[PDB]
Amino acid sequence: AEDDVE
Amino acid sequence: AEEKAKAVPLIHQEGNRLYREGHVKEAAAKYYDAIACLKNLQMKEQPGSPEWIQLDQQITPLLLNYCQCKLVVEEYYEVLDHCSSILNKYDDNVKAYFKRGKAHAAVWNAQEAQADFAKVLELDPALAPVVSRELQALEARI
Repeated sequence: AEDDVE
Repeated sequence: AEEKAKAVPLIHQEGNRLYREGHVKEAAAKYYDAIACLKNLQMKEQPGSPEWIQLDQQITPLLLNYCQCKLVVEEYYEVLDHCSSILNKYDDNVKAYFKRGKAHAAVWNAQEAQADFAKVLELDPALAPVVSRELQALEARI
């Protein structure tokens, strides 16, 4: 998700 | 400094854990420390060299993680700068365009947001649903 972290 | 290249992945992992647990402020501190390690290593390398570039690339996702934490705590000025720095070197970085767009949108830079969100769309079409949503929300405040 774009609001998760890599 | 060099002995702490081993610390970075563990710090990265702890930051992620904290982030997903909801401890966003603490996660940011972790990311900041991981990036600081890599920057210290990078200072020993010649800018533009393979080793400098490799470290620069290891920094990118950690710096975007850090920016993600800043988005959550509603601090936009550093997101804009760090994302801009990343994008000025790596202009195909989807996540950087998206976060910068979020930050532009949050500070009422509607035109810069639309531009960034267009770049997200251009580079990763699978994100069309999200982008549409961000665009619809911008238009709503118009």
